[PDB]
Amino acid sequence: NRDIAQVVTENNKNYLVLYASQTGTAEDYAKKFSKELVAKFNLNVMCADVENYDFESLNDVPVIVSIFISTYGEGDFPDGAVNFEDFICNAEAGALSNLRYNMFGLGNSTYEFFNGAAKKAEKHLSAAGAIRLGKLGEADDGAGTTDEDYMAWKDSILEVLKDELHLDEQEAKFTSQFQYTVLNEITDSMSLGEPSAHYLPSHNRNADGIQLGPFDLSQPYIAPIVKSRELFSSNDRNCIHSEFDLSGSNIKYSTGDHLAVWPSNPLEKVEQFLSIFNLDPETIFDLKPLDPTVKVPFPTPTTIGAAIKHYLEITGPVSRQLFSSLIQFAPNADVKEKLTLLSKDKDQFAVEITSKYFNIADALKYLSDGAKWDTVPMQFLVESVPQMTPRYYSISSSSLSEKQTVHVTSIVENFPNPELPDAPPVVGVTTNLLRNIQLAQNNVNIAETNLPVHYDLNGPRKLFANYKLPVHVRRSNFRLPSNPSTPVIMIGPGTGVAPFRGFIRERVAFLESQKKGGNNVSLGKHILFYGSRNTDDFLYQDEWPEYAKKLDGSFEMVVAHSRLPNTKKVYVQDKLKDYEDQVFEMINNGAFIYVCGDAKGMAKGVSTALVGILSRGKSITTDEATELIKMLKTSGRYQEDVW
Ligand SMILES: Cc1cc2nc3c(=O)[nH]c(=O)nc-3n(C[C@H](O)[C@H](O)[C@H](O)COP(=O)(O)OP(=O)(O)OC[C@H]3O[C@@H](n4cnc5c(N)ncnc54)[C@H](O)[C@@H]3O)c2cc1C
Ligand SMILES: Cc1cc2nc3c(=O)[nH]c(=O)nc-3n(C[C@H](O)[C@H](O)[C@H](O)COP(=O)(O)O)c2cc1C
Repeated sequence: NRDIAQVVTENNKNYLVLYASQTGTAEDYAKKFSKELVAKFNLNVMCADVENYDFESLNDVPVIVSIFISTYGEGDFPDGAVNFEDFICNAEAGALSNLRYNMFGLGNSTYEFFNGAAKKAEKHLSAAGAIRLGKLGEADDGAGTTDEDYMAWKDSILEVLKDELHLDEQEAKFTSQFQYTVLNEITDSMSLGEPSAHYLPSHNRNADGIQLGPFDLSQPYIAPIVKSRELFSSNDRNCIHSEFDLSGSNIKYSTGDHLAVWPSNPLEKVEQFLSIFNLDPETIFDLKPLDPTVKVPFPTPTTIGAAIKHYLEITGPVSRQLFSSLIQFAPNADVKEKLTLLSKDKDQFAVEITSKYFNIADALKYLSDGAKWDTVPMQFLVESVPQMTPRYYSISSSSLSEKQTVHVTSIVENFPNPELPDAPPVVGVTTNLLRNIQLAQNNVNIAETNLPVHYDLNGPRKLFANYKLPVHVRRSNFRLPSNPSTPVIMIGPGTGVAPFRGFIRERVAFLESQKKGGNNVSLGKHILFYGSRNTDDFLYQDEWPEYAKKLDGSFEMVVAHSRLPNTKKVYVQDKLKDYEDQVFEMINNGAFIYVCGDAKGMAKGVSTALVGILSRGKSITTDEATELIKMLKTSGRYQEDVW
């Protein structure tokens, strides 16, 4: 049932691929690899989520295993794949003696513990007596080489497995794990885009009561945005403040948690995709698993349009592996040839597709000069194109003062193609989707706005009506000290200020209560290092002076602006060296350090910064201080909510 060694044997699998992914990236490649392992060897491969099974019987596995794991927290395994982490990190000496495995670890060198998950996992496996086969792969999203790094590790391991297994090669060739059987009569027992398959007509009374049941990746709660405003005084850039209403359900979130927003690709894009392949969005269809191991991607049956709009991540960078897997369905002989050369030349792919920021469709239109690919099966796509993942946003509202509502401040990703000037702006999906709503919620003449794409605000069967979207809440560790007296140091550049908006709202709804009688019992010094380009992207500028008051002399916000006219750039990490002594004191007083935001280089920087502050302050070596910081990160006094 949920037993590994048992599942593999009963199904006669001769190769087990395991993935421990959080945002589908590892699941994505784990699949590219597993599929290509049947593409050249036709091995019956079981590509499973290291989260659905139980690994007690791991050692009893009779095949060789591929592990695709990503890194989180501080060398942490993706959540809901902790069992695996425990087991592995626990199995004693020679406890996996029979295991033959090879591994690929996705990570981002801009965080400490680069590829820590997989580094650790292979440290234990070793000690557990298992035998690693090829070299240990490290994808580095930091430098944006993930894909090209996978390609490399891939080639290698493919060679190695060829030997170990004495496998004969063959020409590549796609094999569906399902049974694609077109249909005719759209039933209500099927899906038109409903996220989870519980939101099916044949399944809750539209006008019902307080929705229950655990809501999450498997079952998201359709919630309504009850408020939305723009946050930037800018002309180009824009950032949306959204207020979802979760009262209709029993979702109790904490301050510091995250919100997972399930999108639906742009309309201009879903179209560009259906076109190049010459697909009929209406084509109803269904997917039958060819065995208890293959799990159905999404709710089925369904129409092709719904799957391209609600199920398939069509937008985004193109994997060079997807080109190599297309030769089979080339449109014409001249294509099949270029598709090949490209699928083989690291550089040429960059040059002709990657550096130009094409999307699957954009890319293939390019190669064929508009020549349609009526040869690509849908089954192919449903297994060859990544599933759409919800995007996580730091919760900007306080649970204490906004228990029922969830705030989400999300900067819109939407920049000009740096290569093809005449080309459409590189847009993110969930961000603009929120904007289209925000714009439409307020009654703005979108036609006059600079919006880049347009979304089906109605949804499945007007399931998204009243500006709703699928959502759930991820419980995090990002928490404000227990003792309302402990000191607090917050560092959140731009977007990353969100967790501190909560922190303050929260620390205010509190001091408020204590004032309403209970006798306000002190309140530690809270410092917030914010930072943005200028005064047009200054998040919630208007709000801080208000909080500053209710907080007494306990609050203090230091600001830093980078893009400020005639002024030397300045980051929040700079203001730290500026305010070092005060910082150093707050720390010596037990303060808590919170670093949130997008750490392109903000994690290491801010870290290096606090190490500078400490080394200097304690008058010790730079390595010593560094250690000191690591000890805090380990204790929990230095928390990071960076992406
Ligand atoms: C724990 C966590 C917390 C977060 N908290 C916040 C928060 O509080 N606020 C916030 O604003 N964000 C936050 N994020 C980031 C957020 O989840 C998304 O990354 C962001 O909203 C981008 O969403 P999207 O839907 O536009 O992305 P996507 O559509 O996945 O796009 C990502 C980027 O790729 C570009 N792109 C699209 N297609 C291509 C292509 N073919 N080739 C190359 N580039 C392409 C886009 O234009 C965009 O810049 C957080 C992330 C995590 C993991
Ligand atoms: C919140 C967050 C924390 C991360 N922490 C680390 C880290 O400590 N070390 C590392 O090498 N990569 C880290 N990464 C990067 C991921 O390993 C990398 O982007 C990978 O592609 C994620 O794959 P997944 O989406 O399949 O999990 C982090 C990413 C996020 C979003």
